[PDB]
Amino acid sequence: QIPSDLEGSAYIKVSIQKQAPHWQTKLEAAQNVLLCKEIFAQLSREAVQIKSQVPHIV
Amino acid sequence: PWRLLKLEILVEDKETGDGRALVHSMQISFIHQLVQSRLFADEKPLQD
Repeated sequence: QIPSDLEGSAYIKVSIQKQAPHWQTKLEAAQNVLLCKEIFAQLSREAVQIKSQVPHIV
Repeated sequence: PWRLLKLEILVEDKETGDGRALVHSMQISFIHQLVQSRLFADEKPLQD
């Protein structure tokens, strides 16, 4: 029984543009979702709170 | 009078509600009974 909020699949997607074994799969996917949420929480907090050159929008 | 065959709540956010529905079917069935009762009050029903 995986927690809800950890089901499905998630991944970070980074882009540059010129513009304005059954349970093993489930537990690996949920752990990957947890780590992607950890990454994006770190990134969004550093974007909002840390003062940097040419600021970002979250 | 009217029967309330299916009531559904369309308001959804998949983050505050932790990847699940915003309102459990228990509470939806409760509101089903409440609006069915106020339909049985037999006023102008659809405004209520």
